[PDB]
Amino acid sequence: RDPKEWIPRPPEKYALSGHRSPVTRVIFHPVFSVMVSASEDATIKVWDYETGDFERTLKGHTDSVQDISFDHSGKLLASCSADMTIKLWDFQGFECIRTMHGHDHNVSSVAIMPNGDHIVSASRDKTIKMWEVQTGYCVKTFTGHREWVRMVRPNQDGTLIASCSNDQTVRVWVVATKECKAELREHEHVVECISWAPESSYSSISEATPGPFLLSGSRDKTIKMWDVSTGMCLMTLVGHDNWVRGVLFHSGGKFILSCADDKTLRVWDYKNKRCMKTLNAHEHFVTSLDFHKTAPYVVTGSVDQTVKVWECR
Amino acid sequence: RDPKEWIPRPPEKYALSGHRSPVTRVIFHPVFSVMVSASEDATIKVWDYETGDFERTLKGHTDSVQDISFDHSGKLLASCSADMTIKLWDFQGFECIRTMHGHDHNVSSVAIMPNGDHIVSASRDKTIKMWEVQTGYCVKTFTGHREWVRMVRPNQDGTLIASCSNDQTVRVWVVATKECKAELREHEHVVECISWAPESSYSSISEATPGPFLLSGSRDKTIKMWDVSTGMCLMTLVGHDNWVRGVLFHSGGKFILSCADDKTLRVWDYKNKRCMKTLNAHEHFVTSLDFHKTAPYVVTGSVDQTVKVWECR
Amino acid sequence: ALLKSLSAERERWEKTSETFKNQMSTIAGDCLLSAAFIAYAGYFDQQMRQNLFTTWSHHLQQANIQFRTDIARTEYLSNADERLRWQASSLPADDLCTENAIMLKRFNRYPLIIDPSGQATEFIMNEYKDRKITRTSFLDDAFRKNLESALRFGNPLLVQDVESYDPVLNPVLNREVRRTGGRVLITLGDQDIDLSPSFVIFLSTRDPTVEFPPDLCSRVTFVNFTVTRSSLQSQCLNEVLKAERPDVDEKRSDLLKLQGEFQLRLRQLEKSLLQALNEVKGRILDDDTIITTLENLKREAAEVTRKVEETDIVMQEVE
Amino acid sequence: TQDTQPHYIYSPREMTRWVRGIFEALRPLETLPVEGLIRIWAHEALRLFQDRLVEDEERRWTDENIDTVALKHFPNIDREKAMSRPILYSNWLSKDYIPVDQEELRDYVKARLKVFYEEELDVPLVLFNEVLDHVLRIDRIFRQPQGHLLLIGVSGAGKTTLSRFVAWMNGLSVYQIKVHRKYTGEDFDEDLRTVLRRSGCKNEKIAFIMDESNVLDSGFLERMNTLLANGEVPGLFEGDEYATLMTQCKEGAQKEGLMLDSHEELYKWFTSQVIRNLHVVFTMNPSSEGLKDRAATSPALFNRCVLNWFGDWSTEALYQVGKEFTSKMDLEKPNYIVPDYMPVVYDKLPQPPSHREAIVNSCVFVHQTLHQANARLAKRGGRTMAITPRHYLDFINHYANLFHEKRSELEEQQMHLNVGLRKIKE
Ligand SMILES: Nc1ncnc2c1ncn2[C@@H]1O[C@H](COP(=O)(O)OP(=O)(O)O)[C@@H](O)[C@H]1O
Repeated sequence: RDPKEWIPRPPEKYALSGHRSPVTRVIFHPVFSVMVSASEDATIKVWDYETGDFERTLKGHTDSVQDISFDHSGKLLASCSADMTIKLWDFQGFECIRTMHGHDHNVSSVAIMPNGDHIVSASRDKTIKMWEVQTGYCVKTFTGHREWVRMVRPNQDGTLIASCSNDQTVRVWVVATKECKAELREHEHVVECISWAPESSYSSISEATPGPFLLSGSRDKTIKMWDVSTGMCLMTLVGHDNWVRGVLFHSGGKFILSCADDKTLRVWDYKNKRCMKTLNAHEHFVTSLDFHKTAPYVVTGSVDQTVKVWECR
Repeated sequence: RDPKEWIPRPPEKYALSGHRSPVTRVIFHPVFSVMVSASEDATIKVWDYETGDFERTLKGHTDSVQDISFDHSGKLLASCSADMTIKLWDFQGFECIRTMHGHDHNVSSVAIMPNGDHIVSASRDKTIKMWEVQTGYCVKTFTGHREWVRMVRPNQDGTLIASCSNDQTVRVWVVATKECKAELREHEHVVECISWAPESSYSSISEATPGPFLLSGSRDKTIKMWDVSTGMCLMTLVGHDNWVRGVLFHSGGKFILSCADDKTLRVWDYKNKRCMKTLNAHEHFVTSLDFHKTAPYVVTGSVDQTVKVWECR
Repeated sequence: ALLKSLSAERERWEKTSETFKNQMSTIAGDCLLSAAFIAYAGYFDQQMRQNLFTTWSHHLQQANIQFRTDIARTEYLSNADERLRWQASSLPADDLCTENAIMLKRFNRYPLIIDPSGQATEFIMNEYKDRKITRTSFLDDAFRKNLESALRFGNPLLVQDVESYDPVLNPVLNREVRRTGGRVLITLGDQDIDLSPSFVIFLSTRDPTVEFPPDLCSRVTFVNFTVTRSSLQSQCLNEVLKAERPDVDEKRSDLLKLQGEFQLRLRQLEKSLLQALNEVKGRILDDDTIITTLENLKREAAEVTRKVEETDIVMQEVE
Repeated sequence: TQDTQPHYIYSPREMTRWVRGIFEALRPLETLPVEGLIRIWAHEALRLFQDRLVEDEERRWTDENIDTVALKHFPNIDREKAMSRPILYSNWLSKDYIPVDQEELRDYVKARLKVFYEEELDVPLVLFNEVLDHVLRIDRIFRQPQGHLLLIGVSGAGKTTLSRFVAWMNGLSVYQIKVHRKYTGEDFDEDLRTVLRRSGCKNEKIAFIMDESNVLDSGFLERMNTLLANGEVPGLFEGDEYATLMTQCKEGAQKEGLMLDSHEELYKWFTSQVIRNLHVVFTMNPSSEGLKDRAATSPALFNRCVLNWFGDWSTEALYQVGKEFTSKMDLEKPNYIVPDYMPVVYDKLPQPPSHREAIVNSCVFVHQTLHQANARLAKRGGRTMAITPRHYLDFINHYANLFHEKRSELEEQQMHLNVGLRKIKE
């Protein structure tokens, strides 16, 4: 069918087990029909979502890995952990590349903007470091956060960088001028996860009420979508009964997928602002989700030592 | 336009990727619009060339699948991989039906005659085994080569089969008399690819200079047209800069399609002895090609793990 | 009580955690020296081995590459358990034969042992006893059939009399291997023989003064079992004790064995305690398996306390 | 001259080879400028006047002489366009013998080696400029008729592997005599008659690879001398084997279409087929006495054979193979302080060198100091054992294995300790 209405349906497609510890972050590969998972036992396991078979494990970390990230080329792997380091992995040899240092606190987020030249790193040390790929040296350094930086995500064009911390704000920055172009104090609690609106979602958000747009999910019982042109909250999504943990956009740029601590996978809409399908996912709290850009697969990552894949119809 | 003047044009319509390993062979489906590719990772991926999107993945082998072929109806698929196995598949359910064992070494290619009740296969054990599709049994075994046989291929009525091997010979075998009809040796290096004259080209070759006519391409950067009856070559076509891996006719019976390891796709007219177009296919070696009987589409697998679709204009 | 018992482990665990950051930086240089020694210093005697190691260490110091200079080049490669197993299987206790056993265990090209004393032959026979090893010679008539049997069956083989080298082993030693999909196939003479993965071959020599052609010198690894001053001194001292003071010698042997067993059991304590406290899967204050670990820890504290009197009596015997 | 080395003989045969090399380089090319003419003149000059040399000083003298002679006899010319560093020519990337560049040549050779590993030899190979030059030289010799090779180099340098790769890619069929104990002249003659039957009657290309260690008698070298010089061995086929050879040769002539009768013209055609089809590659180790002995006992090996002096791997070769093998492992320290003494053993080292550059230079130094220690031990009076690039490859593989093993053990123990301390903190 058309990919504009791809919602996961009960029950799950594949129930993948084999993790000793809670699973932190799950992502899909751009070109290969394979996917990796990051857990709290200092391992990065890789699974084939098409057939549900275990491929191999990636053990080079000495502490729990928090976040992982790919690039557009699909050859370099990013991974940040609590061992004050981030590690690069290549997908042709499946081996360590560079061990990097420079953060004296736990690093909770890692990403690579699509140029494939440098890495962002959000850590507890109230700063974000700019580290390189081909060398592995610090060149630039973000400064201005005064609490634990939770999640960092670069915009699709790469000229804008967004970070959310625990001080009830989501301060976005500029990669070149080193300046926070829009800071606002409206959240009531800690903001957890952020995501970026694609080109397809740009026109949808424009006609809902130009761009770019931003979305943040926070512990204040509210999920809200941000705007950088006005620096104001455009709408607020309410209806989850617990702590929100993961949220993401759809491939067609019209739907929304979110997960919270009430064991729910609640899909919503902006035209009507009510949930047409609330689906139970796990027995314990839910951490992260991922939806494939070109495939109808939703993967659920949770702290229950089990990762599940769901099929979209 | 006219299938007489179907010629591919740059650039490609779609750049289909997703294989974890080099692509060996690509063929077209006769009835329903499917382009199915074989690779070095035991994955026979099914693609749709009409809209250029991924369709399904069929994993039945344990080692690199080499060549695939169809029947007269297109509902049966056969494949051969380095694990000494031939596998017969269907398209009404996309399910493996019967595995086929008995060869000593790597099976190199398989082919099904248009009657559909028998399948031939050439391997590294210097033999061609005459199988049957009904009960998965070997009727008998052809013998008489000296080295590894590259691929085998039958004629239109299924009574003459030809095969190319590493011993610089191309032997035609009679399915009726079980004996080699006219073995000819003229290529200086290893012959790799062969093809047969279509039903609507005998007059074209006769005017350029009955039959039957047999093509043969080798690694000495040459392509030769051979007449099976007279046991002598017609002429040698030069022009490739590296090893020739595939040769194929045209729907109009007037053109020759051939791809080589010189990272180009070349389409030639044999009337005036010369090459008429040199199409830059990939950034790596081109392994195979196939030509649609009723559509202006050409698919070319390669080593860089991409399958490209060209429109014949 | 639990915390008072476990502070003795915490006080060193935190120290090793701090040391790990520095130990990450010496890995490259230390492994460079170890690999150079294990692939290069085989044929040479003790003085030349030490000269080569000193030259490499001086170059690494001059090139500002940090290497762990307070470790033994054999203690870095050998574990205590495998050292105990080698000493049980008739290996001499000196560093030279320990390095030779290290090279025999960690070989890449198939080794060529040179043991005029005959110690390495019996060491290999005792070590590869579980796997069915077979002795043969290049001059033996039943050599090709035995080699075919070993290659087919995946059984270790020791070939004596390498002075009369039989050159059919060139594909085996060069590892010219054709991969039949998942199968492994190698040519040998006039037949194609299935090469099992669990197949090793050792070439033996009973004469130090043998000149080898450079092709064999390239194809095999030399493991020279020479005689050193410390080894001969220890052997003669042990023989003098056996002849003159038999009670002292036998109780020294018994106490050495007991000390080895005690150190083995202490290492077993450390491994068991670390793996048990690693997999508590909950609060340690709310379980009885933690009390079992405490009982194990106190019993092994008692035995590591009782090891001291064995150390004292060993000290009086050695003086 | 001949007193420096016994194989340093020069003759108008080399001028004839030079002229014909330029001839088939200009035969199908049909559009070339004077820059290209000078370039092919220089390339054939290098291939004919530099392969047999032993010392890098002599090789540098030859390169300087080519540059200065071309400059002197060709004024107002583009020196940079005419002569450059690689000066490589190949016919693999195109049907015509055209110049190629090192990067595309290396990519093509790596892809061809990936194809080649599956078919004959599944042993990995590392690419560098000497390997590229050697495979081009062996291909150039294999293309021409009656092309015989004499590769001079230390054992374990890869001579027969490069020859096998070139022979496989050129359609040659590799043949080795498979020597063992009790291998006599009768067995050698049986092997020679089998390979001669395959090369003449069956009309197939054969790269008759053989080694100095495979020579067990003077009859071996006498037969090789006669076969290299004449393309025939009189007295090899006697008795019923002569009749069998005549029947097979008549069958082969019938198969290839030529009408032959009697025995004289049949044997002459068989000799022509052996000349056109059988290639002999002879590999030995360099020696002051052995080279002179082979020059005395087999003039065909120094007259009818093209001599290539591989020698030992250079420091540049050792540096590149070490860098390529140690590229998949993490070796970079950002806080690395370059020492001011700068102990360098490979010239043209990047300045300032990084950590991996420094330790690969250290590996090259380790090989060099083993060379020096072996020389000192030999000079003292004790017996010595020759050192090979196989030892360097073994050392770099052991470096990789030990690095991975120690890193894995350290990370596992650190992770166990960290979880233990976290639980005791809880
Ligand atoms: N360029 C290279 N890169 C990597 N390995 C090589 C190279 N050349 C040779 N080797 C290794 O060295 C060995 C040389 O074997 P061989 O050619 O039989 O020795 P020789 O050169 O004495 O004939 C091969 O097994 C191969 O693995």
